[PDB]
Amino acid sequence: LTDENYVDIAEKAILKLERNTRNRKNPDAFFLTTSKLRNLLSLTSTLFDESKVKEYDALLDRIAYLRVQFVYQAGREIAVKDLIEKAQILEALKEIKDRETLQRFCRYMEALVAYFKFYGGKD
Amino acid sequence: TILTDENYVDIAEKAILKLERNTRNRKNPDAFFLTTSKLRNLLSLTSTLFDESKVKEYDALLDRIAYLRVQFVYQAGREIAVKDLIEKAQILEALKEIKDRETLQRFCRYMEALVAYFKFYGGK
Amino acid sequence: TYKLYIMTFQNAHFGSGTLDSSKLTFSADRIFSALVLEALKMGKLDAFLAEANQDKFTLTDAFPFQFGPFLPKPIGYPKHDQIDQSVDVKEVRRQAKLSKKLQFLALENVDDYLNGELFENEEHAVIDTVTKNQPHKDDNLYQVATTRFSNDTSLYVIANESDLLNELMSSLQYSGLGGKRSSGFGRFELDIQNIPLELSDRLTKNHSDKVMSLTTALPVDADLEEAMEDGHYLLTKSSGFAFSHATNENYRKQDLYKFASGSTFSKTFEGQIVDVRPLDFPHAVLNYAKPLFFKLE
Amino acid sequence: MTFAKIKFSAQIRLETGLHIGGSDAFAAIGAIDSPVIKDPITNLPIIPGSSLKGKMRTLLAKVYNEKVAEKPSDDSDILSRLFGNSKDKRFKMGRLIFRDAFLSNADELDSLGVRSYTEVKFENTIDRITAEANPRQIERAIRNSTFDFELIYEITDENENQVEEDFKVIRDGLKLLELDYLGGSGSRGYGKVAFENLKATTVFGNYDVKTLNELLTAE
Amino acid sequence: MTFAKIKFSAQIRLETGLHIGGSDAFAAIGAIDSPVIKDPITNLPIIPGSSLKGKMRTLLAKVYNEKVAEKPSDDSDILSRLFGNSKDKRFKMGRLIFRDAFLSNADELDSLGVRSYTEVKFENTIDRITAEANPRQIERAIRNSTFDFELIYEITDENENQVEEDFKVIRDGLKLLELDYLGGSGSRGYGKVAFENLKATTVFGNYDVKTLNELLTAEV
Amino acid sequence: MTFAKIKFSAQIRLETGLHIGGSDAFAAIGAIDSPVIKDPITNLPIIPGSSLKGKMRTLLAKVYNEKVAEKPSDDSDILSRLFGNSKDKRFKMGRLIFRDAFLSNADELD
Amino acid sequence: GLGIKRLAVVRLDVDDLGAAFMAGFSQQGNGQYSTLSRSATFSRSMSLFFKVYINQFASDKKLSIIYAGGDDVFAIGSWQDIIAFTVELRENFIKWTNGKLTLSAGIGLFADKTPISLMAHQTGELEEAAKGNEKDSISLFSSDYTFKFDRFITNVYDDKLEQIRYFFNHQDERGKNFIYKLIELLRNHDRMNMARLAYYLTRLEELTRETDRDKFKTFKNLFYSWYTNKNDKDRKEAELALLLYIYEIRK
Repeated sequence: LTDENYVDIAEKAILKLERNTRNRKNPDAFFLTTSKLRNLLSLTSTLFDESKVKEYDALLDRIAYLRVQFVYQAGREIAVKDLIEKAQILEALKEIKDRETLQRFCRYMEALVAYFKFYGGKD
Repeated sequence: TILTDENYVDIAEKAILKLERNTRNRKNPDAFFLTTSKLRNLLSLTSTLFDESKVKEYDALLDRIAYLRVQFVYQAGREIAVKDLIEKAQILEALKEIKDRETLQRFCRYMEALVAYFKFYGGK
Repeated sequence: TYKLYIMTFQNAHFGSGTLDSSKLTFSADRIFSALVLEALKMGKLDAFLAEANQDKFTLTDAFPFQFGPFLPKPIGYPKHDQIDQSVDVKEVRRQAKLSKKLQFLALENVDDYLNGELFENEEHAVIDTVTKNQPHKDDNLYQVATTRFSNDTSLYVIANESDLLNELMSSLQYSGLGGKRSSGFGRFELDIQNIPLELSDRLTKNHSDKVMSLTTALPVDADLEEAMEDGHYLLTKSSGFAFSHATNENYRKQDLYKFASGSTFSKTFEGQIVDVRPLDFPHAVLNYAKPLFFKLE
Repeated sequence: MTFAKIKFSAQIRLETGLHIGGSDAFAAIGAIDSPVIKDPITNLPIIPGSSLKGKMRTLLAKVYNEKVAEKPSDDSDILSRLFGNSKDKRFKMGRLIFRDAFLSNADELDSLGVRSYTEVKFENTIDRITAEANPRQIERAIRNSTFDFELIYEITDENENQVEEDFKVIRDGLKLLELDYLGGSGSRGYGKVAFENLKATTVFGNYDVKTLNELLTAE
Repeated sequence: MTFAKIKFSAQIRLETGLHIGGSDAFAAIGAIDSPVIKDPITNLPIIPGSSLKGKMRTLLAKVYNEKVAEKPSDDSDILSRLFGNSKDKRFKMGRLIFRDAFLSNADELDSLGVRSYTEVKFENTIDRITAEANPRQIERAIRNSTFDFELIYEITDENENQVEEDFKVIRDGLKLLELDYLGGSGSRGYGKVAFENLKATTVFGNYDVKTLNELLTAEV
Repeated sequence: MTFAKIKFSAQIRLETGLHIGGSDAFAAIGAIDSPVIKDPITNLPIIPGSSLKGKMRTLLAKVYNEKVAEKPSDDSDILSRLFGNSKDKRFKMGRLIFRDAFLSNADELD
Repeated sequence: GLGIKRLAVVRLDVDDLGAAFMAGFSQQGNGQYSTLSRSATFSRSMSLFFKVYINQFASDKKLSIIYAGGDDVFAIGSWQDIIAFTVELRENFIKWTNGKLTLSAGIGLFADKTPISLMAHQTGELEEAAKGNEKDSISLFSSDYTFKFDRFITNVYDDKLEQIRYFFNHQDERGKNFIYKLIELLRNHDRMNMARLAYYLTRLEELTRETDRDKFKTFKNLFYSWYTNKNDKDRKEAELALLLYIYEIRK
């Protein structure tokens, strides 16, 4: 799937990400803004923070809520839906069986965001 | 290839010399865009990595070398002088080349060297 | 006259009269004393003293052994006709002092040394005192000087191999030598090794031309006058307290002056094992002083 | 019974930082205030045999002396037989030969990327009335340093009963070192020590070590 | 009356961040921090026994002296008996041996996903006239860290009743540490500490601990 | 009065939102806000004792000094007595120990 | 209550004195100036210097001259005064001799109550190390610290040590601690430790008061100069002056 060599995957996704090529300085010119993501990142991090002293079996409500806001926000803005595609996030979510898998996904989000900001994303 | 036992410090020094300086300051000499405060949380992680390279074995710390890379790009994303540093000093490449406790410890020391010569040649 | 008994120590203390003194090497009497003392607890004293009074029996001062054996600087040499170059005075006197400073040649170099070629010392060890304390007063605070061996330097001795001697030396290597042995010093690892022809060729106990003594030795009253007249020697003083279980009290054994290795004489003499016991002591106290020699040219 | 020499060997592990301390002018050099005793050629910390012997003896006096003794000549025959007694014809030398212990794992540490084999420990003192602090630096040999340990026991005039008792005394001695410290600032957490891979070996004569080895591995 | 050695063991849990530290010129080349004392091989925080002993002693002087002592030489026979007195022939060697405490739960923390064993606490000061703020970073060993604790007590020449008194003093000492801090910026919330799993064990000689174990599980 | 220790305990309830401390170390990757001081292990907010002591002291100086009090060294003996004064031999060690306060009611809120 | 509690010994010797007595007058002319009378007068010069004038060099210094002659001078005292005595004696000797003759000396440093035999012996060894250079040297406290007299005087004693003294007499405990780091780094000279040297040097510069900030800038870069020279002479002198300083302040 993704695990343990996922930074390379996260990057490989992000360089593929959608570009507003119209801009006079449109380098890669990501269409996306950290502003658009914010809520679901605070959610993902609260999930990681929470899985440490709670159990994979009993968390899954919050993982529904995460998928939900993923889709909702995917609707509300185009560049988010694009991100979720090119980084196969929605495929990844359904794939989480262990607490090991879950923590891997949280890390994955972290990685995506890091490489977004690196490559000229606007926060 | 990039980081050799003979190599690292001389490279680190060269990098700190080639680093982006604020020429727009009439008052200041070669004065660095970069500032220790920007690096602090980053090289704290480097040091925790080196410190643990002694008490644990290479595979056990793969998670740590993951989170290092991330933080590096993240900070290079958030600060211009950081991106400049990790550019001129080939940092991310240098991580890619770490297969080994020998190589790893060398990288940690590399950061140490960079920072030393940063402060030496005008610092935060 | 048979084998090189090579003791290799890390820590040793060979006191030259004080606990805050220490030496590179020890002499025949010390290890003979030590051998005697080991035989005595093994049971086998009587048998060892048997062996020791054999003309065949051979013991020598210890010497530096560094990838091969060393020897003592021949006292008396080089003579005047081999030592007087045309160089200025400052040089002659520097190399004269360099020649006095010298202790031990490697075998390879001894003939050179005699023929006039210059050599200086090598670092075989470092000696330092350390202070130790006893935590019951400021009245016990003392320094013990140790010889700390460096540069793959062992000590060796030439001895005539026998089943008994071999056994006693193997046991000694867990008893230590000289030293505060109880307290950490002196232990060694033994290697008995064939003696290079280049050396064994030049060993005698009887010979009527010039020889250097390899043992700190005292001639028999009958040979003494001769060895002193045509001799070149340094007299060393053997002194100390006799070690023994005989009595609680400690008595100085009798001071004995001997000729140092290698003093040089015009010919070999017969030597003694001296009884240096305190007058009217329960048992003999033995100072081994019987020379093995090395010939010159 | 016949003459024999048994070698007690172990690796001393430093469980906490150890300070014995420099007298040798080489090792006395004031580049730090309170230096540690070091082997002059390697400049590594060294555990002097005199330290081990001394400490183990004074520990064992608390157990095995019927009457507490002012001077070491007044120690019990059971201690005197092992450590030696200068004023008693029978025991002028004990049956034990200690050896200076040297740093074994220098190479292990060099490989791990350790730099110095000594830490400099900062401490201070608080005036009880003025609360002002007077600070203090003192060297320790780093913890998890290991030292090759060797002690020789000589069997001479002992009855097998006697060598057994001697072995009891030696095992008590080592345990007592483990439940105490090797001379340092011990009260304040310094000299803790462990004997690892503790083993007896007959290096001369015949003695049988099987039951001793068992008894050492269990205490 | 006989000879015996009792080992007091516990796990010290840090209730708040702890700061001992203080090698400034031997510090990590890293960044500004007031560094904390660390075991050189593992670079982990350490609780030096010197610290435990010192603090516990000066706490206990407030209880057990019943006349203020200018110097630690002037402490009561009960304290000198335990902690040692260099200027009294009787107590030159104290019955207690404190031990450097080391981080036990590194594995617990690695499981909980911690990325360092020390936090940097950011603080500031406000000028009381100018209202200007001067900031300050200072290192602490992280909060839910635990350390193996070991203290050795030696019975020689003491009335079994003297052993009783000594035990009282030890328990008072530990409780006083719990109701105080381990030297740090203590007044500002540092160095709160707890003794968990506190138990005595006779590791040499023979002594009966059952009653003591009861009593020190009671008083912590 | 022979030695004794009195422990003042309470629960601090936040009547409004509270914001104290923190830095770009404790930060979440893509946090855009000014973060808060947190316990590193649980990543929960913590109320640092340094903060409580600070605020309480500077407020109390306005009441109890009846003096300018340019620096905390210059506070009155009654405040120095309690919070401690680095430059006075008598008060070098203070009678109050504030403690980092930790979140109780996580379960109530959940 | 300042200064290390040690007492010192000095042993010092004229260099190639034998050579002077016998042929020092042979160079000029061609040996026409080598007479008996000339040599006699030489002997008187050295008697005078070593048996009369020596006492004056000792005056007002806490020390005792036990043996004194062109052959051998032995003096024991408090340490700072012994080093002062050695230096005063030598520079008088160079002037007296018009530069044509030198001394070597070595200076032992010991704790109270070490026995006489020991000090004499260990200080004799130190002196021979000193004669171990091209014979114009002085060895202080360890064979490793062995310098041509000329550059110990000029460079260690009254340059590097005066600079060090000046900066650190201003610094507090926290800065004075850095001396230990500097020492260490001097003993472990390697490429990377040049980096570390620079780091703690600028760290010190940071902790130094603004009055000395300019002078200390100059000094800091000078130090790193010594430490970077491929020639090791300046950093040796550095190690020894930092030592002198630490001994000088210790309580």
